[PDB]
Amino acid sequence: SMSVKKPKRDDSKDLALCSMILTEMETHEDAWPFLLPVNLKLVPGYKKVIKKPMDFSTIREKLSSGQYPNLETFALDVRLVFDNCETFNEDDSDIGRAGHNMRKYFEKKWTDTFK
Repeated sequence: SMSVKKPKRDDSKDLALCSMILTEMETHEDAWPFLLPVNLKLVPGYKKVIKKPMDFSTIREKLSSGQYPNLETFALDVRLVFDNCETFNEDDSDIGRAGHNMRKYFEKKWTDTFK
């Protein structure tokens, strides 16, 4: 509350560390469904169904330009990429399985880097 604060967690390295995690997600062999925005002209249904599209290149541009106020807003966009994938793709599909694999990969890196 006013003039009453928990001890200051060092967040000075968060930008660099999120960039590194994102690099590792970008270079994973199963990243290919997630590297670029889904083409809304060529994928029937996507625009109407997926209210907030998100992809690794869009996260990279937001990160690089100071559009994430903190490390949690960054994690919410990464998780959005996978929630969107689950919304549109059957579990038993190459893209469906890619999504599950990448979310697992992300969550471990996230825990190991920050928890």
